[PDB]
Amino acid sequence: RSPGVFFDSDKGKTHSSGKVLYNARIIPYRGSWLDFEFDPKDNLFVRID
Amino acid sequence: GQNMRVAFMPWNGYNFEDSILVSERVVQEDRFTTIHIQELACVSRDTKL
Amino acid sequence: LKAQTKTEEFDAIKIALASPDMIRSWSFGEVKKPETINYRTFKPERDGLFCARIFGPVKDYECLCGKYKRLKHRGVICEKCGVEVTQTKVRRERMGHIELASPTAHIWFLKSLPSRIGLLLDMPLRDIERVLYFESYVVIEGGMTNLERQQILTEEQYLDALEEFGDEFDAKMGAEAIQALLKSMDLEQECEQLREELNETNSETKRKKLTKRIKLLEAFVQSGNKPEWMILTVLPVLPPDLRPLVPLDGGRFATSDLNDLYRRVINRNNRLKRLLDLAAPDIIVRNEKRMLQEAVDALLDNGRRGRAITGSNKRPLKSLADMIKGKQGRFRQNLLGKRVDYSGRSVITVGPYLRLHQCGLPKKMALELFKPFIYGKLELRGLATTIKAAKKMVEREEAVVWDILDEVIREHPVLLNRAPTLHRLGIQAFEPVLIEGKAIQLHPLVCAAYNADFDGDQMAVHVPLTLEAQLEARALMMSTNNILSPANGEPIIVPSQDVVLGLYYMTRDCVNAKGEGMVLTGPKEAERLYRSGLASLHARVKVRITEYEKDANGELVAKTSLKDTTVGRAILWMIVPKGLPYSIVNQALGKKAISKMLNTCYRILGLKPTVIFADQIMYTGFAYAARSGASVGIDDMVIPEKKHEIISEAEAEVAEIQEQFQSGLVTAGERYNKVIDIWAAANDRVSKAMMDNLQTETVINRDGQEEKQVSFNSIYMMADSGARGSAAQIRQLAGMRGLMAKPDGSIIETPITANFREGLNVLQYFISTHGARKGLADTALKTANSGYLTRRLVDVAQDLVVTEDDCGTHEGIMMTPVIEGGDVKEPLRDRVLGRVTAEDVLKPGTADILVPRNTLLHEQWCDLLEENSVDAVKVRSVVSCDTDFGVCAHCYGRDLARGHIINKGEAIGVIAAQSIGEPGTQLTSSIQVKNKGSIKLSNVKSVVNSSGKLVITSRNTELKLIDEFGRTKESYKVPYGAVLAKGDGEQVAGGETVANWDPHTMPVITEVSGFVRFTDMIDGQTITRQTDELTGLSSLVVLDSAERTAGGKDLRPALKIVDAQGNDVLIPGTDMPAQYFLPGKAIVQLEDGVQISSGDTLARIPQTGGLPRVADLFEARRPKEPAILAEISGIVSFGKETKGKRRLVITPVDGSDPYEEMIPKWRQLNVFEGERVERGDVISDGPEAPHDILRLRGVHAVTRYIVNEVQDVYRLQGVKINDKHIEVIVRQMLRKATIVNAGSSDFLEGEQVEYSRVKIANRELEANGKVGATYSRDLLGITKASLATESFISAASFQETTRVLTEAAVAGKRDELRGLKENVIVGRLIPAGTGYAYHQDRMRRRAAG
Amino acid sequence: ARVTVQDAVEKIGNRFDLVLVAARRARQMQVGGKDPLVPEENDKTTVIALREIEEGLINNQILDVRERQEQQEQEAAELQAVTAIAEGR
Amino acid sequence: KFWATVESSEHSFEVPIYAETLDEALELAEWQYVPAGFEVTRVRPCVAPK
Amino acid sequence: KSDDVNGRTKMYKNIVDGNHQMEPGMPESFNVLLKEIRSLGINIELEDE
Ligand SMILES: [Mg+2]
Ligand SMILES: [Zn+2]
Ligand SMILES: [Zn+2]
Repeated sequence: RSPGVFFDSDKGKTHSSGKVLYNARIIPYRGSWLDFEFDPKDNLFVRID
Repeated sequence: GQNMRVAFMPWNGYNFEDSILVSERVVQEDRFTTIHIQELACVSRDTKL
Repeated sequence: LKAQTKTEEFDAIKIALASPDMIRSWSFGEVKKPETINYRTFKPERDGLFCARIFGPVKDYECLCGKYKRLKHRGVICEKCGVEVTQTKVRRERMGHIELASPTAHIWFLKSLPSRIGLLLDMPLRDIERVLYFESYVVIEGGMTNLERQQILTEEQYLDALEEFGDEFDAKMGAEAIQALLKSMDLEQECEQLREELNETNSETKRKKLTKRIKLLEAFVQSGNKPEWMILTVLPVLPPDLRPLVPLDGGRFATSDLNDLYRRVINRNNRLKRLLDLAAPDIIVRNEKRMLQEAVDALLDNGRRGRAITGSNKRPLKSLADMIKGKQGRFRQNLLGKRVDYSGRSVITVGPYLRLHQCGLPKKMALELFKPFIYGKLELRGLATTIKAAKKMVEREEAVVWDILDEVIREHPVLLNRAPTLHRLGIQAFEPVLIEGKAIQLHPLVCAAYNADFDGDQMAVHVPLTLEAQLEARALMMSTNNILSPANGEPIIVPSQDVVLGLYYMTRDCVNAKGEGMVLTGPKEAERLYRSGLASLHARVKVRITEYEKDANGELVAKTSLKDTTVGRAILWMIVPKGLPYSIVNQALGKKAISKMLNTCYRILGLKPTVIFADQIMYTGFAYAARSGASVGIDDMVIPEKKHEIISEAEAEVAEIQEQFQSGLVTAGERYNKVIDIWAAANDRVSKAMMDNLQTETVINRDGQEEKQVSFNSIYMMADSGARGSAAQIRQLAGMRGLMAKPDGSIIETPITANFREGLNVLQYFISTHGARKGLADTALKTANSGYLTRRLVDVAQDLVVTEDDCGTHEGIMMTPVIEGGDVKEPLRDRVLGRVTAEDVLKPGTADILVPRNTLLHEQWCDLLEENSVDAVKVRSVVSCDTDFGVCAHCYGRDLARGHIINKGEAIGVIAAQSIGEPGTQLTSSIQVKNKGSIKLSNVKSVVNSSGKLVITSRNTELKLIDEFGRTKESYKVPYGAVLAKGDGEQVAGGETVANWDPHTMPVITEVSGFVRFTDMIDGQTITRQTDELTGLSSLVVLDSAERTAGGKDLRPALKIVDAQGNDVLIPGTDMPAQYFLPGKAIVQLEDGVQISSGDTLARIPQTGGLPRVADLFEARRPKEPAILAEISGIVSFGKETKGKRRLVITPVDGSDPYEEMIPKWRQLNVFEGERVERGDVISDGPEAPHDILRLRGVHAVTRYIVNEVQDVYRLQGVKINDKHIEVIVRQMLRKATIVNAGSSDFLEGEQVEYSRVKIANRELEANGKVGATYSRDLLGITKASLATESFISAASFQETTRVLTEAAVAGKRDELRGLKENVIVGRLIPAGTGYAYHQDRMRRRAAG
Repeated sequence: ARVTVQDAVEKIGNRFDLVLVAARRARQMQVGGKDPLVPEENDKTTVIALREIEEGLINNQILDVRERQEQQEQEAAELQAVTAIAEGR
Repeated sequence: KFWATVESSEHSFEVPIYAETLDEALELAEWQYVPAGFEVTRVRPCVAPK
Repeated sequence: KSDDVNGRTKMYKNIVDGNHQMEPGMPESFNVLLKEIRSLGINIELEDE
């Protein structure tokens, strides 16, 4: 997977809601990953690696 | 490999599933003959004995 | 006589907790030092992990120091260093021990899922670990004081409590504390108190959680174990040879990680022992104790605390738990396989010169295999001086040893096996025939059974050494002894490819050829006519034949006549033996009829004639197939001339729908469907074009102009005979191939027009690619899935084996044809044959017994039942078998590689699982009668309308077509409100209209007649006013009770039938009046005051599959959207709906207590709101839950559900599996049952139906008059049913090893064997088959005097 | 060579006990206690025992009876010998 | 007791819910089910002829 | 043929002696497992006669 930013969906299977989801993922060529993801409550979250 | 004269026809069950019937000519002409070179090593080590 | 002391052949096993003394018993010494060897002259350092004194001598029969080196010295212990001089094998035996400084918890019993110490003490795990780590104090036997027993304290709290009461109170911390807790515990008194408590408070949860624990407790008491032993005092050390230090080339050594772990444990323990003598401060000694606990834990089971790493290597060291568990999922030693001597393997090939009982065995291979036999056979005759000389002889390959090998090879069979073994046919015994070459020659007729191709598949050979193994291989595993599939009685030896093409080309007929019309005296001069090039193979000829029949009693009758046949068929008749009628070979003989020939030959003549017949058939098949000169050219595939037109028209069609999309006449989603439909419809045209242009295409002439017959075209002969290829496959070569689909899963609207014969442009190929890739991946995955299913199935069955002979029960199931949809998706003679009757069936005229009581139904019996019109036979089944812990022969059936009834001791569960799992790789609006018969209405209440028609008032209604014979052909279901033009006992013809209705409408009709009144219908509340704008005819639409107003939501709208007087017309024959309420979104028909009659609708209301399906079935998985059933028979009602859901109030006409359930209203209903429904009726449609079937319908219903569903899956793929196997899987599934009443065992305990029945049946007499307890059958999935096993050794295999071993240990489980898997693990004769006798005899010697 | 054991299976119905009995007989022959009841075609003790089963001149019953008689042969011959052991008193 | 039919994810199943009332059984079901992101489909009373 | 350390040799001798039999025993595997299990606080023993 080429280093850069990548925006995904992950729709259907999450929590049945049909509300889908949206997540951004910043992948470097070296070092830690930076993730930003949503959730059923429409709150924005962040996880390192 | 080597192209050769081939006939499509059942021969006494000898070709049964995927199997192949080869003329004695092919083995006589030494055409499908293959040469292999094996490397066999002998080790002289040291033991307490 | 003295019982015994020393080692005889042992019975069963016992597992339990080990006392410190019991541990010291095994120990032949203590290991006091971490040292291993001497580091220079490598020798065990005394009192080390490796020691000669503690364990054993490094060399056989020699002392360590070297004092006594002679084999004479045995029981002598050396004086310098005590080592008894004995074989070094004892270094694999002798245990050892370690005296621990401070007590140490056994991690298995501490960290187990229930946490055995914890629930024994009724103490939470967190608190126990808190104590062990010296985090907090815990009181023990607090006596009469301020504090309780199990109560935990802290530093300050313990100090203060100590300042108050010095004595009469006790508290400790660490492992010693838990040890004290366990030791002080009185099981008896605690039990008594629990018994007093169980009887006071009446509550489900309380008494359940109480009774479970008291059960566990008394179990622990009777176990013989003791709580103290959960805390380790002495630590056993494993024999050194099981953790070898053995050296390697280059001087480097290698050893087990158990050495590292053990060494750590010893080191830390010694350090603790030193620190105690040094009087170190608490902060130190505590740390050392914790380190000791950590080390010991890491030794026993690593990964439950720190995951300790081995020296110089990152990878975590492998502990004893990991030694027992092994790896590769759940496998422990002999399950996952093992290496075997006297064996080999190689590439496989042809050899049709072979006979069905033999196989080509390479000279060199056979030599190296039977090499030990050759050795003895050489010096037996005196050809060799001694064994060494024999070895030298076969090593020199002296010319004599070949002829000497031919002796040992003669009657000594060999086992041939393939890689993907599924069904028992995967391993078959043959007779060795010496062959020059390195390749193994296999008989062609077996290639079907092995599923082995000639494309470079390899097979393995095994030598049956012991006499018993030879006779087992010859009388059981022999090739000729199995001619039949274990799945179904059909022949597995059926000719495959070239042979069937040969017999096809023989028995085929041509319109005009040499010898047409001429007559022949017999087969001899027929073959003589053909072989001379005089008469053609296929030509119409009358010949004199002599056909026999065995129709006399036990006797062959001879008859002779002139049959009209072909020359080829007549030549073929020279083969077919004895009683078989000439009509068998008189046909074209496709792959089907050629099989039924062999079948009938087996069911008439016998085994031997069938075998020799089969061999002859293969021989002549290959022969004439060779003679046939059949080939495949490029001109053999004929493309339809009209194809190019069919495309164009279709290519026009899409264009139409392409324009309408631009003009907005059609929507996008509609356009897509239109285009895909027309394009897919074109393919059928091209395909059924090429077929007609193929099959009959040959147009020939006989003494005249033209006559056409079946084509002699090669590829077509192949496809039609069954040699290879099929319609779908030839379709891809000639006609267009399919319409591919993008990875999205959606189908592309531009199908592939070109075929394989034609070129393929870039695109088309690129599009075919995804199909190819996904195909390969799919198959590769389905292999694994099939394997797993097979595994689960073998696990759930296994030990089930025929034990008794005849249990003698009239119980069974009702066997009728499946009668699915239009006609008979499977006949009666199939589901019947091979299965012994439960009770004597009768002719249509009664008092006549054709088949008495229980008799195995074979071909003749089933034929007799076929003479008569009988549509049903009651059959004994494995699921209904009264035999406990097994199955009687008279229940199971006959079917096997032989036609005879099932033997005694054969293991049926295994072959059942195999038979189900082997084929599993292949897996993925008005009634109009198709035939002529008489109408029969089953289970229906209806009424006659004012139109003279017949309207059905029943939801569950069946329509059967019973012809003049009295047999049921057609079967359908007729919905409520359907209009029948006929009645029960009527007459219809083929295609005649019987039932009619509408899908989108659920008409609510009226049985009685009169005016229509209106009650509880108020506008704006219950109903609403809507008038059609295209007509002006209206109805007041019933407003659903979700959307209604404030107070109008509480009223139930209805249509009540009134007569001329204004009274209420009652439901016929009852006190109860007739008022039909209406549901939500239900539009009416006629308004108030308007008169109606019967049949007039009061209001009209609007509206997976494959292998994983089988998996879901056998696992009894509840579906996603289950059909709800009526729990209790009665009249349904709708209470006031609540909370987004709807109440459903059932009203029993019989007793009492009207039951109400919560059904979400969004789910579309089924049941009439104002009518009665029996238990098991459908309140809504959709998939049915198996548990619901078992509970609301019954065992016989649910077993039928399973078998019919799984067979619906398999039969759809064209796969034959006898219902038997599935029935045994079912038997294993419902094995468990949960008790209801009491008087012997516990209340809610789940327990085996066999166990429970064997108890209550014993309690129906003697005992108490009957104190016997009621139960309820329970449906368990195959994996959950497999989870239950008496043998802990068997359970240690497929389940989680740790948990099983622990739970079994604390209980003191005694494994009596008696099962298959556990006996295999321990390496003794299987309690079935050959061994069944042995284990039977012993079983009788046991539990007796 | 015996191609199909069906005939043998007909005698003693079973087909597991066929293997047992025929093995027992094959033991009686192979490691010599005795000779066979049927002319040897150069068939091994396996096939010989199976043939003997087919001809119905051998089975479980007959074997047990015969062995029980051999015990009487050996108990006959040993009579004086073991009765000379009265020293036990 | 009362068997509550809960459906979520790829499949469904029934769980025992103890209570003194059908309505109470429903409330105790939802309170002990819904908030986890599990749907509550059905509630049935336990029969068992005795 | 596999796991029995005595069984193998005691067989081979009979194989060459012209005696087809077997004098089986406990496969070294299961015995090793007995030792491994008994290396813990678990006591596993064989009973009766
Ligand atoms: Mg293959
Ligand atoms: Zn010594
Ligand atoms: Zn039975």
